[PDB]
Amino acid sequence: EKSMPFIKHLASSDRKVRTAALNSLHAFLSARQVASALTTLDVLKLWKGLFYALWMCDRAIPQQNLCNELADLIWQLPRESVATWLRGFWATMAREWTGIDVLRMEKFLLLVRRVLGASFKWMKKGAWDQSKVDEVLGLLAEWPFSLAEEVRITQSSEKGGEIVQKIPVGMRLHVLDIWVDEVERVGLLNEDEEEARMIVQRISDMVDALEQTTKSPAVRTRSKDSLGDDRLPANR
Amino acid sequence: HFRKHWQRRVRCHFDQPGKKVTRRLARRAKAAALAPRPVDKLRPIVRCPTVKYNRRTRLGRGFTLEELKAAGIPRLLAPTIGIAVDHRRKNLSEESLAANVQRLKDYKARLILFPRK
Amino acid sequence: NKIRAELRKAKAARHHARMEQQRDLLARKRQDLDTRELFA
Amino acid sequence: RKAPKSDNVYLKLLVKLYRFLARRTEAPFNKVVLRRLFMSRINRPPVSLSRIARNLKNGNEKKTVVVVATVTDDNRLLQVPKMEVAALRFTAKARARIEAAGGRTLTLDQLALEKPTGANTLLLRGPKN
Amino acid sequence: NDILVPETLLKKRKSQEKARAERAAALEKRKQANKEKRQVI
Amino acid sequence: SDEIVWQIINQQFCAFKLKTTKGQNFCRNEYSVSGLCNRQSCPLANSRYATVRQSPKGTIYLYIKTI
Amino acid sequence: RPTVTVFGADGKPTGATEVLPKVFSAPIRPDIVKHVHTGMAKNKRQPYAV
Amino acid sequence: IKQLDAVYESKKGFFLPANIVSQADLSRLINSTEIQSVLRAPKGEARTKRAC
RNA sequence: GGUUUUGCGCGAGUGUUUGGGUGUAAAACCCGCACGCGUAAAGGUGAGAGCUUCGGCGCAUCAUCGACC
Ligand SMILES: [Zn+2]
Repeated sequence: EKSMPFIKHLASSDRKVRTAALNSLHAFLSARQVASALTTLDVLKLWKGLFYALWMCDRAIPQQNLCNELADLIWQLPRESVATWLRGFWATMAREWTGIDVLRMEKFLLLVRRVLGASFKWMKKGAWDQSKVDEVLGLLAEWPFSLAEEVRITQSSEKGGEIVQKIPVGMRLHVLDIWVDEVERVGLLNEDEEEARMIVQRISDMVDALEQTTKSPAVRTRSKDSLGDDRLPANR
Repeated sequence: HFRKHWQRRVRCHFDQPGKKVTRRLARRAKAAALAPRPVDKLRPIVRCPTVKYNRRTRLGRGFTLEELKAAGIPRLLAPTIGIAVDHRRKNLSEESLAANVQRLKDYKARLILFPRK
Repeated sequence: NKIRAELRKAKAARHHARMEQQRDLLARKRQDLDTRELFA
Repeated sequence: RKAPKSDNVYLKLLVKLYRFLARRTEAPFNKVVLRRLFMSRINRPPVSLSRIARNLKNGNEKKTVVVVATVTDDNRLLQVPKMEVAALRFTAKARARIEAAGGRTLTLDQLALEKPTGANTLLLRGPKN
Repeated sequence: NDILVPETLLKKRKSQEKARAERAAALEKRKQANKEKRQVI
Repeated sequence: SDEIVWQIINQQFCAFKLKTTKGQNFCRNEYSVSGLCNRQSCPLANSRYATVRQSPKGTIYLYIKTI
Repeated sequence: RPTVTVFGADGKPTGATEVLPKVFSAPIRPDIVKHVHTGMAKNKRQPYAV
Repeated sequence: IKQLDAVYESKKGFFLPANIVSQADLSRLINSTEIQSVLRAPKGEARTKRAC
C-alpha cells in the first residue's frame, strides 16, 4: 500500500510541524503516478487528517489562509482523480458535521464554501468544460442536493467492505445558503453567455427537485429562500 | 428471630483482611519448606453424586489403587511424590478409571524427580 | 415415593435449564480509517 | 414541571434542549418528549426490540422510531428489521443487533438536530407494570 | 488580511433584516388600523 | 463541553468561588472581567474569553483565550 | 483530539505523539463520582465502640 | 498511554459506557442552522416593558 | 428482616469483596467455579398521545367480542 507518513503530523499541536506535513502533502499529490492511482479508501485517509489540520489551527487569519490552501488543492491533482478527491471531502465532512462544536464550526463552514468555490472555478476551461460540468454538479447531486438519505461508499465484493454515510441536514442547509454566492463569484450569472444560463438552470432544477421531494421542513423553507433571491436569472 | 440473647453471640469479621494475609503467609511459609515442590498434592477427577450435579465434575480426595497400578505408580511411593491416595473410593466404571490414569500419566510427564542422597 | 421422585426430578430439570441458558448467552455474545490506526 | 428529578448532567442538558424546542416551536412532539424527560424510571418502562418491530409491521417503516426510555434486546425475536431508533440508552445486545441488521442508533440530541419538529417520527411507549 | 465575518453571523444578519422589514410593515398596518378605529368609535 | 464544565463548577465545587451571605457570589480567578461567579464571566466555563489586566510597570494588556 | 504530544526529560517536545485512548472521551458524571466516592471513603474505616 | 486502551478492554463485565448525549456543547445544538431555520418568531424580548 | 417512593449502573439478566490473585498493605485494582433472586423451561373493532405525502398510520391504556392451555 501507499506510504503516507505525514497524516500523523497533520494532527500535531505545533504549527511548524503541521505546516511541514501540509507541504509534504503537496509532494504526495504532485507525484503523478501515485496521484493517478488514489483510491476512495486512500482519499478518505487524507481528508481525515486534513480535517484535523483545520481543527487544530488557532486564530482567524491562520484559519482563512488554511481554508484557501485546502481549496487550491484540486488544481494540484491530475484529472483522473479529481472526482474521488471531492468525494472524500463531502464524505468526511458528513461524518463529522455534528461532532464539531459551536466555536470551530465557523472555519469549517468557510472550508465548505472555499472548496465549493474552488469546484466552480475548476470547471472553467462554450467557455466551460462539459466533462468537468457533469463531475462537479453530479457530486452536488449526490451529497448536498440529494434525494436519498444515504450514500454508499465502495463496491460490494469479497475484497471490499461496506461504508454507508448519511447526509446530515445541516450540510444541505449550508450549501443552500452559499451556492448562489459561489456561482456569482466565478461568474455563472453573466446573462449574455448561453452556456452559463444552462449551468445555473440545471442546479436550479436540482434544488427545485429537493423542494418538492423533501420531508425535512428545515430544507423546505431554506431551499425556497435560496430560489427566491434576486440575483438569480429567473427572479430578475 | 431475636427471641434469645443475640447481643451476646454476634460475631463481626474485621479480621477478614488480616486473616487473608495470614493465609497467604501460611502458603508462603509452606512453600519455603517445600521449595521446589508444589504446595498442594495431586487429586483425582471425580463426578458429583446427585442427579442435580451429575453433569458436573470436580476434584476428589485421592486416587484409587487400581488407578495407581494402571498408571505405573507404586502405592507406597505415591504419597511421597505428591499424589493423594484414597483407599475408600472404588472405580465402578471404566470412564472413571480411564480419566484418572490419563491424569496420572500426564502428571508423570511433567514431573522431575531427584535422587535420594 | 412417586411424588417425592418428581419433585427431585423437577429441581434437577430446573437447574439443568439454567445451565443451558448460561451457555446460550455466551454463544450469543460470541456471535483502517480508525483514529487509533491512522495516527499510530 | 419545574425541574427534572435526575442528577445526570446530560439529562439536564436534554431538558434544556427540549425546553427551548417546546417554547419556540408549534410541534406537539417537542412538548411530549420534554414531559417524558421529567418522568421517573417506573414511568419510563423499557421497550424491547420485539415491541418496536411489531409497531413497524405496517407501512410505518422508514420512520425514525423514537422512545424516551432504554431499548432492550428480545431473544424471542429471531430476525431484526432495519430501523433508525432514537432513544436515551441502548443496551449492548440491543445496540449490536440494531447495527448488525443494517439499522442505526440515535441519541435524543441527534434526533432534535435531524428532525427538530419530530417530522416523520413514530413515538412508542413501554408496557406499564 | 481583512478577517471576514463568521459564517453563522451572516445567517443572523439575513434573519434580522427580514424581521425588521416585517416589524416595520406590521407597525404601519397597526397604525392605519388604529386610525380607522378612532373614527369608528 | 462548556456546558458540562459549568455544571461541575456551579453546582458542585470551584476553587475560585467565594460565597458571601450578601446574595452575590464572587470569582477569585485573576483572569475574570468581573469578580462574579455567573455563566457569562467564567474564565473556566467559557472556552473563548477576554479580560484586561495591569502589569506593575503600569501597562494594561488585553488577554484573549481561544478554544 | 486524536493525538497527545510526548515531552522529554528537559521539558521540550520529543517529537513523538501518542493517540488519546477512548477512556478520555468517556462521560463525565459528577453524580456517579460523588456516590461512589462517598461509599469508597467509608471502606477504610476502623470500628469504634464504648 | 499505550496500556490505557488494553487495561480498559481487559475488564470483563464492563465496556466503556455510551453517553446519552452525543454532542455535549448545547450552544451547537441550539444555535445551529438546522434548528434555527425551523423556529417560530420570538414572542417577546428578555425584558418586558411595563404596560400600565 | 419486610414494604413504598426518588436517584444511579446494568439489563433477560443481575450481584467483584465466602474465597483466590495482587498491592505503595485493614485501602485500591483483578476474577475461577458456584450460589441468591429473576427470565425462560398474537386477532378484530372503538376511543386514544404523537406523526402525516392531508390519503391516512396509530404508543400506552381501557372496553367489547374472539383465539389457544
Ligand atoms: Zn466560577
